[PDB]
Amino acid sequence: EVQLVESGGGLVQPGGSLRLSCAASGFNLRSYYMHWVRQAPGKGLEWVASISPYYSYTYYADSVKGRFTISADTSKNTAYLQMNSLRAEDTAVYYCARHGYGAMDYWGQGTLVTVFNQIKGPSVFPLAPSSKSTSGGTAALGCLVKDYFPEPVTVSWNSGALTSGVHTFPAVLQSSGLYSLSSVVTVPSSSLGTQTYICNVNHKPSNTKVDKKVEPKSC
Amino acid sequence: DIQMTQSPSSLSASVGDRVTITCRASQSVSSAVAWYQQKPGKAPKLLIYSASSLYSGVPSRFSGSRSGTDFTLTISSLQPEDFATYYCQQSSYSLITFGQGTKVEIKRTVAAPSVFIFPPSDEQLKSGTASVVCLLNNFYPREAKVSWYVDNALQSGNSQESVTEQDSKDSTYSLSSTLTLSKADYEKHKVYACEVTQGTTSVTKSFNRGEC
Ligand SMILES: [Cl-]
Ligand SMILES: [Cl-]
Ligand SMILES: [Cl-]
Ligand SMILES: [N+]
Ligand code: NA
Ligand code: NA
Ligand code: NA
Ligand code: NA
Ligand code: NA
Repeated sequence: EVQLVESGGGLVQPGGSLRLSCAASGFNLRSYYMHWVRQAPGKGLEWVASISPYYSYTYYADSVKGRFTISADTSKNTAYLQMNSLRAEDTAVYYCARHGYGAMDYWGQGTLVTVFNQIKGPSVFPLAPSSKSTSGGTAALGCLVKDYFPEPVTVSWNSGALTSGVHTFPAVLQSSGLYSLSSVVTVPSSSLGTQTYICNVNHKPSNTKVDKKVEPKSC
Repeated sequence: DIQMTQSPSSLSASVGDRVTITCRASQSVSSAVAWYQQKPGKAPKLLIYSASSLYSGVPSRFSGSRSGTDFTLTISSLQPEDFATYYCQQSSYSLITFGQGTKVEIKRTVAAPSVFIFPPSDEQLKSGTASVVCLLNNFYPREAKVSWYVDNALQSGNSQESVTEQDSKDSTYSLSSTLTLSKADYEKHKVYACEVTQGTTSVTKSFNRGEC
């Protein structure tokens, strides 16, 4: 069975370098064209580079010409993308893919490349449950996760014990150049004040975790 | 150079519906056009190649065609595993271009949101900024007008929205709108209100600064 496994993505600063690998199995890439295609978060597919069999001709998107180099080591059955002079616009999931029929018939799982010019851990503020909460009905509460960089943060509730009714919103890049998001959950109003609700916010880029107990605001 | 203009950017359909997605080339191009399907977190999957050839394993409800410089992907009878994002690809010599994608979402019946407003925390205020959050929980359709009023004055340019993908269980959306003010502006005003409009109904949730 044809398999492609990418590796090598990670965090890097502008002007930095990264080398991605694409390990092929189930076929010999010496007989095929291979491609790198990337996908910025929330956006569409963009072709990056291609390499031909036998002659090893290389082809590149205009925006990466002269900074990226595609190559292959047929003895390791592996393709590579050497990425130098990285810039913010290069942030993306990078796929390697095999050519077929003027298209791409097998794809790897992708590896994430995040170009970052700052590292800042989040501030976490309560979205406190309304005192007007409908008794016998449902109340909403949450955590506002503000001013972090780069992506991502993960949010859980009660260390993963609370999952039903949770909505963690896609992050928004603010005009400040920092991300924010909110995570909310609906619960029975009758549980407010006697059931503990804690949001667990992890930001691995800054090695920061915040746990915030969200209580009704005292009056 | 070559551009593939894909339309529509998104559409809602029901199981059994006939779905048409179009990519318009900016100039004359070869028929080396492929279609992919992609689900969240997953790699694309090849559906069609050479504009109209079905890739093996792909069920026969998928087909592709070409007219002039218009390429079309058709799903004859939409099935539940077909809700996804679709992309066209054009190859001309070495240059490979993709359309910007089409998200195919599921139709369901109308559902009004539960609306909640959240004042800024006292802890945030001491930083000098105030975030006011309005939540629209589990509603359909996605289109909604969310307006902020501060002492009955309509706000513009100081709020942003975020929306979840369709829920896997109930096919609804949820949406947040966050109004961002300086602490000084926040403490100058009293009534904060989020007004949510869909069709013939508006729901406004408010609070008075200081009152609990
Ligand atoms: Cl070359
Ligand atoms: Cl749960
Ligand atoms: Cl304004
Ligand atoms: N006021
Ligand atoms: Na991706
Ligand atoms: Na709050
Ligand atoms: Na996220
Ligand atoms: Na408690
Ligand atoms: Na789209």
